[PDB]
Amino acid sequence: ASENLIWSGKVDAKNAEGTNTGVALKAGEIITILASGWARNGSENFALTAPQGRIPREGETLTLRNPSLQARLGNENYPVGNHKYRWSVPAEGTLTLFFADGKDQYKDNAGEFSVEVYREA
Amino acid sequence: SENLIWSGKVDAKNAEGTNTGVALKAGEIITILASGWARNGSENFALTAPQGRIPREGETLTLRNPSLQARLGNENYPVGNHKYRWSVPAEGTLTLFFADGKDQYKDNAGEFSVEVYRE
Ligand SMILES: [Ca+2]
Ligand SMILES: [Ca+2]
Repeated sequence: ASENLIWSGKVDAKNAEGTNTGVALKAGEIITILASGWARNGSENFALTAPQGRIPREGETLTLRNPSLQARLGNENYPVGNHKYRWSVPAEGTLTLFFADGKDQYKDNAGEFSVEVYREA
Repeated sequence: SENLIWSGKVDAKNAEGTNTGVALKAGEIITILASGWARNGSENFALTAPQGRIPREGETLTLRNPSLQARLGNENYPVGNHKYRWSVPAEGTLTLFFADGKDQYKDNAGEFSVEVYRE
């Protein structure tokens, strides 16, 4: 457990508002976000995601699509995915982490991501 | 990214893994980050991320065996999506590999993109 850990918690796939980490960031600080876990964005068997986004479907390429884990800071969204390494924070605000899904389509989701946030020098 | 010491692919069909050529000594601290989709079989079921295989129908959403692992000093270590600030436990060269059953790699597909950083 590295001593520069500043937050460790969960992001619920069903929560449109995301998790308020309570980490008050200032522009220019450098942080690292790391994530893992399985979340479903629907009831169908193919409706699975990791922090890095949804799984390839029938006949698709094994490539990454839009990340499912994102950060919200100052009313703007930033991709996170499995990891955002040495991110120079662009604005002052409190960090929120959220699962990306369509407006009013969150409540058939399932699962959670485990996310860690570290302060970097 | 200034401290990036290696970047490359880990092919899911390669039982020997990727020899990164990164020579490590005990005590050194590295960070390993990974992403991507790979198949460990022919079926729709048989999909993995660095954090291991996908849950199947009726299964809980738990993380299972990490598909991306590291070999160093004759021991294997889980990596998954990320191994942050790892204090290298033994001298040697870093190998990164996709975890599958012996003699079961031929029906795999895809690769993980991996970055390795010096801390
Ligand atoms: Ca949904
Ligand atoms: Ca296989």
